[PDB]
Amino acid sequence: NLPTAQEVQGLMARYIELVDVGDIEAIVQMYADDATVEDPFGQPPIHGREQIAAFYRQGLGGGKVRACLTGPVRASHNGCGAMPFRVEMVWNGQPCALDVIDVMRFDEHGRIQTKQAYWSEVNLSVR
Amino acid sequence: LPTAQEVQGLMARYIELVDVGDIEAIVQMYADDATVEDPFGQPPIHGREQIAAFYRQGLGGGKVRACLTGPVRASHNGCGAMPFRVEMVWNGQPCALDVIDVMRFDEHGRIQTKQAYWSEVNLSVR
Ligand SMILES: C[C@]12CCc3c(ccc4cc(O)ccc34)[C@@H]1CCC2=O
Ligand SMILES: C[C@]12CCc3c(ccc4cc(O)ccc34)[C@@H]1CCC2=O
Repeated sequence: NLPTAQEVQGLMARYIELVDVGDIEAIVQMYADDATVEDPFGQPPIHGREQIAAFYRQGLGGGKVRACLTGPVRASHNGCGAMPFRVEMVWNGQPCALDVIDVMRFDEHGRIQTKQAYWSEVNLSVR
Repeated sequence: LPTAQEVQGLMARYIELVDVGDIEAIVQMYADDATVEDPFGQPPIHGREQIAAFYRQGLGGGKVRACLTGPVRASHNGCGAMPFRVEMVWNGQPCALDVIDVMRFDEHGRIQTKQAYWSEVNLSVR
């Protein structure tokens, strides 16, 4: 069914846990088959599980990425939510952190129909 | 179109105005045809008087407080998203509400759309 607000919080928290462990195929299964991803928001959307899988493989497949919520998931009553988090990876061969906000809309099957990831280089820190 | 750094400044200024409760200054931040969806999932509000009435009803008691809970996330196409918390008293129960605002600005630096993500799951009693 279309996720309630509590169900949205649970799904978006699970998504972060899958990012953190690097489980590309489980992430892709969270998306609807024809989902759209804009990441970073402002760039051309990518469409569909094949393209989304390739995107997450390029992003997470090389060198350790960690991710964690930095505050609660904010959920709506129409199957949408937004969440703040941080990702830690390597940049310039050194540890770096990136602050992100993800906005997601879910479909009536509980799958991610759209994701917009808000971030730019103003959100990238080091040291 | 505001740069990502300008977006950070503007969205943080918006929170500052909400926290002091200056309705007129908040409304002046919006573009002529702006839309407000707050909470996201509700029908959009159009119109300067309508946006002013909305902030009057929300903040008109002077006691609402608001602070960023993390940095503004800003794009290169004049949009941004920010996490914050609002504190207020609801029929005698002191409460706090976690919110994320997503904003799109125009080429004059004014808010064209605001979408406020929150619901009752984000409400707490302090
Ligand atoms: C891909 C990324 C790691 C993961 C990640 C980045 C940016 C936005 C994201 C949004 C997500 O919903 C999940 C993961 C990321 C990073 C940007 C650079 C980088 O290394
Ligand atoms: C209106 C409100 C106070 C302020 C506020 C609420 C919800 C979303 C907001 C979004 C904003 O960008 C600025 C202020 C609010 C509150 C919900 C209940 C309440 O008292």
